[PDB]
Amino acid sequence: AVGIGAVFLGFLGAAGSTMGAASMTLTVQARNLQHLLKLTVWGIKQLQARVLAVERYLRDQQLLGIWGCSGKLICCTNVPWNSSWSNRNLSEIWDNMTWLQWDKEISNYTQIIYGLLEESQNQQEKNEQDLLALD
Amino acid sequence: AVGIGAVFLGFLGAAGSTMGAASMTLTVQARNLQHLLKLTVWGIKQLQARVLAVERYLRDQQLLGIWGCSGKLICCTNVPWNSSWSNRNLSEIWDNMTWLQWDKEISNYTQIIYGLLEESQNQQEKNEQDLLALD
Amino acid sequence: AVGIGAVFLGFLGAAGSTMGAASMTLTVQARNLQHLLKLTVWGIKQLQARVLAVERYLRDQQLLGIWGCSGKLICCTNVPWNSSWSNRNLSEIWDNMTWLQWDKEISNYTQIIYGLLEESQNQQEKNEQDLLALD
Amino acid sequence: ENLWVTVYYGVPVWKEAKTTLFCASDAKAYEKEVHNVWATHACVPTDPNPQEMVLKNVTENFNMWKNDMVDQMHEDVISLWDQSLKPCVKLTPLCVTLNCTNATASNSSIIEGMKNCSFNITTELRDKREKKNALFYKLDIVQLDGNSSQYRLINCNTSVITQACPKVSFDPIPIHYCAPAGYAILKCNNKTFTGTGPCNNVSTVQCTHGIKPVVSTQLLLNGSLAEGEIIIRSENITNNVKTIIVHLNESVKIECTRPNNKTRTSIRIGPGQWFYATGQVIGDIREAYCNINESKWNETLQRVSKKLKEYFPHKNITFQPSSGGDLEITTHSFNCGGEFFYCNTSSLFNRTYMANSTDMANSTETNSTRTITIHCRIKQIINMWQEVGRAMYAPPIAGNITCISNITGLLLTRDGGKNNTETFRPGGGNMKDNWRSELYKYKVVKIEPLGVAPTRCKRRV
Ligand SMILES: *[C@@H]1O[C@H](CO)[C@@H](O[C@@H]2O[C@H](CO)[C@@H](O[C@@H]3O[C@H](CO[C@H]4O[C@H](CO)[C@@H](O)[C@H](O)[C@@H]4O)[C@@H](O)[C@H](O[C@H]4O[C@H](CO)[C@@H](O)[C@H](O)[C@@H]4O)[C@@H]3O)[C@H](O)[C@H]2NC(C)=O)[C@H](O)[C@H]1NC(C)=O
Ligand SMILES: *[C@@H]1O[C@H](CO)[C@@H](O[C@@H]2O[C@H](CO)[C@@H](O[C@@H]3O[C@H](CO[C@H]4O[C@H](CO)[C@@H](O)[C@H](O)[C@@H]4O)[C@@H](O)[C@H](O[C@H]4O[C@H](CO)[C@@H](O)[C@H](O)[C@@H]4O)[C@@H]3O)[C@H](O)[C@H]2NC(C)=O)[C@H](O)[C@H]1NC(C)=O
Ligand SMILES: *[C@@H]1O[C@H](CO)[C@@H](O[C@@H]2O[C@H](CO)[C@@H](O[C@@H]3O[C@H](CO)[C@@H](O[C@@H]4O[C@H](CO)[C@@H](O)[C@H](O)[C@H]4NC(C)=O)[C@H](O)[C@@H]3O)[C@H](O)[C@H]2NC(C)=O)[C@H](O)[C@H]1NC(C)=O
Ligand SMILES: *[C@@H]1O[C@H](CO)[C@@H](O[C@@H]2O[C@H](CO)[C@@H](O[C@@H]3O[C@H](CO)[C@@H](O)[C@H](O)[C@@H]3O)[C@H](O)[C@H]2NC(C)=O)[C@H](O)[C@H]1NC(C)=O
Ligand SMILES: *[C@@H]1O[C@H](CO)[C@@H](O[C@@H]2O[C@H](CO)[C@@H](O[C@@H]3O[C@H](CO)[C@@H](O)[C@H](O)[C@@H]3O)[C@H](O)[C@H]2NC(C)=O)[C@H](O)[C@H]1NC(C)=O
Ligand SMILES: *[C@@H]1O[C@H](CO)[C@@H](O[C@@H]2O[C@H](CO)[C@@H](O[C@@H]3O[C@H](CO)[C@@H](O)[C@H](O)[C@@H]3O)[C@H](O)[C@H]2NC(C)=O)[C@H](O)[C@H]1NC(C)=O
Ligand SMILES: *[C@@H]1O[C@H](CO)[C@@H](O[C@@H]2O[C@H](CO)[C@@H](O[C@@H]3O[C@H](CO)[C@@H](O)[C@H](O)[C@@H]3O)[C@H](O)[C@H]2NC(C)=O)[C@H](O)[C@H]1NC(C)=O
Ligand SMILES: *[C@@H]1O[C@H](CO)[C@@H](O[C@@H]2O[C@H](CO)[C@@H](O)[C@H](O)[C@H]2NC(C)=O)[C@H](O)[C@H]1NC(C)=O
Ligand SMILES: *[C@@H]1O[C@H](CO)[C@@H](O)[C@H](O)[C@H]1NC(C)=O
Ligand SMILES: *[C@@H]1O[C@H](CO)[C@@H](O)[C@H](O)[C@H]1NC(C)=O
Ligand SMILES: *[C@@H]1O[C@H](CO)[C@@H](O)[C@H](O)[C@H]1NC(C)=O
Repeated sequence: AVGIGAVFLGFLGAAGSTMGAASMTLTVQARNLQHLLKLTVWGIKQLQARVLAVERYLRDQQLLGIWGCSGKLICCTNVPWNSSWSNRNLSEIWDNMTWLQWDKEISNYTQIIYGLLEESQNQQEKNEQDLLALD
Repeated sequence: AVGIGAVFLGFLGAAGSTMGAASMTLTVQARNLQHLLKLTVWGIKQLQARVLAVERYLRDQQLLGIWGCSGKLICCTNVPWNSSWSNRNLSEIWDNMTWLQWDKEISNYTQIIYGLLEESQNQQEKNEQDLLALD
Repeated sequence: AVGIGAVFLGFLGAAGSTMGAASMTLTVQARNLQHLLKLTVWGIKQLQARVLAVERYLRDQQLLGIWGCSGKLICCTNVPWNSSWSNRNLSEIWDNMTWLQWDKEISNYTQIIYGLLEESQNQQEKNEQDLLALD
Repeated sequence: ENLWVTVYYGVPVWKEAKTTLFCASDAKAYEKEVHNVWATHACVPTDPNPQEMVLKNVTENFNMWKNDMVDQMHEDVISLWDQSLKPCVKLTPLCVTLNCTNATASNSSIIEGMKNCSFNITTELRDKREKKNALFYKLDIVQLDGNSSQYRLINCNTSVITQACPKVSFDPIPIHYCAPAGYAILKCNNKTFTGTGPCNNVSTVQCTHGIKPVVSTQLLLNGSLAEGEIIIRSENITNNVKTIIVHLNESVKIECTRPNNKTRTSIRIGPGQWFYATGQVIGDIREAYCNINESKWNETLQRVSKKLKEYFPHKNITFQPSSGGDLEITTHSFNCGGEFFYCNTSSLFNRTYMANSTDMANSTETNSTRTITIHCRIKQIINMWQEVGRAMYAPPIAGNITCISNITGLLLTRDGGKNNTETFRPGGGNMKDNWRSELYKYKVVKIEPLGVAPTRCKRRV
């Protein structure tokens, strides 16, 4: 394919530009895409790492499937977000922080948010399914 | 990194016995996610299997795409269960049989069911042109 | 047994002669599914090959993903084609062209077309979500 | 107006994380010339390629004391000594006596207690055992029996008795650590090279450039040169006495070796074991006789008092010679791969420093050229690794050797720092703190490729 631009998958290079700006950069960063002896020994470890990267990427991709999202990079859901933890309002998020502070604004509640994404995705099938299950 | 559930993917072990509890909790059953020169060979051979297991997993993803169930974990389509399939009945399957039993019942019809899915998916695509063929 | 252009790229290396029926057959083709010391070195490059195939295939599927289709080995859009890149009658394309002719009578409009696909996709999925946005 | 949830993938974010890492290493410093050797083992050849992308507008937190890599490579590496634990010779697992007054060799040596000696109370008390003999210096004459002592083999009294025989290698190869996939290594830079708190010109790599082992009690050496002046590092520099380190512009040399010759008389001892009974008196007249280009030392202290004026205002300031205890605490340390040695930082380093509107009194000397000479000790029976019950009688090497070094930094402590003439000594620190050197440049992170935010877009149903 190509020589490594410092980072492989995850492709990190818009680092700490504005979150609002990052959405363009991100969508673009998608849109483009001993003689022989101990040096052949070494020739496993980086490949094993290449496989582990794929293992992580696929393991973590499966989660998006549970959230009902397909790598369609802007998946949205009528779980509300409802302000009261960092409260900033829209521009006051996306024009200020890096994502490398949005984590320090919010981690933790994440472990409930995954559940909101699960049970809401199950609701967005159930709440049609039960109206078909009238007969 | 992580342990094993029969296989490093697919994660058999929560067998559930009754298909009822197993299906009604299927989400959590994955959402929980010479000195040493011969260490070359003792990396190579399981690496081969490890890679080819991901290739097996991709065969599965191909079928799921073929049925229009990409990234889904429970899925359905148009096709009816049209009467002649064993009559074991909803209220008389899950509560009194196991996944291994259900295969040992159902093994006859597999390719036929798969073909019925294939046909129905391919029809469901063009059926929308009954409304949308305005030009 | 499994389909083969490469070990799973291009699900038959041999083309079905004709951009009509061969396209339908491809979906069904996807549906049907010393000596030792330097030999432990020979066991590298085929590994690299299988890994590269996965790498390419996933980059490819990501481009389909941003275009708002996945799996779907044929997929439809809402992008127009304004009657001016060869205009060969559609049966005559299907019946008289291989893709290895559309490769020459058409092609290198590709970048523009990829643009149209992406831009339309994003703008469309925003339209519905914008029409839904009011509260 | 209202909001809803949305999720993104490829989001630029990471978090700091403990992990193992895997190592690149020199491609030829080991080869088929060294079968099964521990330096030949495990970690891979060298990578020429470490790229970067800039953190434009973007900065990150660091703390060299907190970082786990010190443990990561304090682990792995010491297993060389675990591989080196060869068995005791049949003659000496017990505390044998030895008999001599002058040497068994043709003379006792020109300097100190080198009075070589036979084993005598030796298992069977038999010629096959008592004919065998050892090189002497110092700890080897320790008292056993009464007056007119038959001297103690001291190595018996500790949990491991062993020798790392001369086939073993100790070459300080540059390792080049790289983090596993999805982890990444971040490199701090600015002229403000402090190594804790925020950092501005922070930078990205797949792997570090080469960094090398070192084995010093007081003066760090033979490695990573500084960026263009001198600097000091501490956990909490406000502290009374907790360990301080100093990093140097210009590698001042140490100009000496101890070339006192003893011949290659190794023996296939006892039941077919091996021992290194080096004898004869050709080249016996020789000593360490150590020297330094004084001005190239003097510059550091005379600058350092200004640096210390920023940390401890207006006071007269002082160094004194190194703290007491064993010779090791009393000294700077090395072995060439030939003899274990310990120079007198407990005589040297004795200077006061004026710090008013000063133009005087900050040095050893001023305006002479001249250089200096210094004197230093040897210890041939060693608690070979500190903080373990392991000890060795060292195997010697003939003639002069290709050895000398130059100094990258000081290991330091602020002993007595509650009164004017504000006081310091060379030495202190964990044995670990050798490996603080350069590692202040780095931290290790794990990538987290997805995240969640509010939006105006209400999803389809
Ligand atoms: C570590 O290693 C470095 C590099 O080997 C050593 O040298 C540094 O070298 C630079 C360049 O020569 C030194 O900077 C120079 O300092 C001179 C003295 O400055 C004092 O006196 C002047 C009047 O002469 C005062 O104005 C000033 O405030 C100071 O009190 C200056 O004479 C030099 O001026 C030149 O540069 C300027 C700036 O670009 C030009 O405009 C002028 O025309 C002129 O050409 C110059 O600034 C520097 O001092 C050295 N660094 C240090 C920290 O010493 C180090 O010496 C060595 N050791 C240490 C401890 O770092
Ligand atoms: C700091 O960095 C310096 C510079 O690299 C190191 O000193 C060099 O060390 C290497 C490796 O030993 C020397 O190169 C080779 O040494 C062999 C002799 O080994 C003895 O010396 C080492 C210590 O250096 C002992 O550990 C060991 O037990 C042995 O007693 C020679 O056989 C090699 O010979 C080849 O080169 C010579 C010319 O040098 C030719 O005449 C020969 O024909 C042959 O081609 C080789 O010399 C190197 O010489 C050392 N240089 C200096 C300036 O000392 C330090 O070890 C390192 N560490 C510290 C803490 O300072
Ligand atoms: C303390 O020990 C360290 C480590 O041994 C010493 O570090 C550095 O040592 C070198 C060589 O003694 C000094 O001299 C310069 O070295 C470079 C690199 O060799 C030379 O540049 C070019 O290098 C290539 C490849 O080697 C060569 O083909 C070229 O011919 C050569 N020259 C040119 C013009 O291209 C350069 O000419 C110098 O010879 C370094 O100065 C020194 N490092 C630093 C940062 O100073 C260190 O010298 C030593 N100090 C003391 C007092 O003992
Ligand atoms: C995310 O969750 C944690 C709690 O799980 C939030 O608080 C952090 O919790 C740790 C452990 O309790 C705190 O450390 C401890 O603090 C006490 C009191 O200062 C000290 O005595 C202990 O020795 C220990 O250091 C930590 O300080 C605390 N952090 C903060 C900033 O409050 C955390 O705040 C949550 N994240 C956010 C952004 O809300
Ligand atoms: C499809 O299901 C059948 C039954 O579960 C699987 O076994 C085969 O079944 C037939 C019909 O019973 C057997 O033929 C004959 O059946 C009569 C009545 O049972 C019996 O008296 C005869 O002796 C004879 O068995 C057939 O022999 C049997 N096959 C075997 C190897 O025992 C069949 O294998 C399933 N096929 C698939 C693809 O799932
Ligand atoms: C890509 O689309 C262009 C039209 O947009 C197709 O034609 C272009 O035609 C000119 C004139 O023939 C090419 O210039 C030169 O022509 C001579 C003679 O044919 C040839 O020897 C030169 O090597 C050069 O091709 C022009 O390059 C060509 N454009 C491109 C990008 O090839 C063209 O047929 C389409 N090509 C493909 C590969 O789809
Ligand atoms: C200890 O180190 C000092 C400082 O390096 C040595 O003294 C002086 O060193 C400088 C270079 O740093 C010498 O300068 C050179 O002199 C020649 C003419 O002799 C000239 O052509 C060059 O352009 C350069 O200026 C200087 O001569 C030297 N002075 C003296 C009196 O030695 C000192 O030699 C070192 N001593 C030892 C034993 O290491
Ligand atoms: C030279 O080395 C000796 C060790 O062989 C140093 O020994 C002691 O060191 C401490 C710390 O400096 C002093 O408090 C002791 O008084 C020293 N004891 C003796 C017997 O000297 C010694 O300090 C060094 N020589 C000099 C002159 O300082
Ligand atoms: C949203 O509502 C929950 C309760 O449903 C509340 O705990 C939380 O603080 C609110 N704010 C955010 C940003 O989640
Ligand atoms: C469904 O209909 C087919 C004919 O279309 C018939 O052969 C079959 O027995 C029916 N039942 C099932 C469950 O396939
Ligand atoms: C469509 O028209 C545009 C100009 O509007 C032209 O560039 C393009 O070549 C035409 N062809 C097709 C099939 O879109």
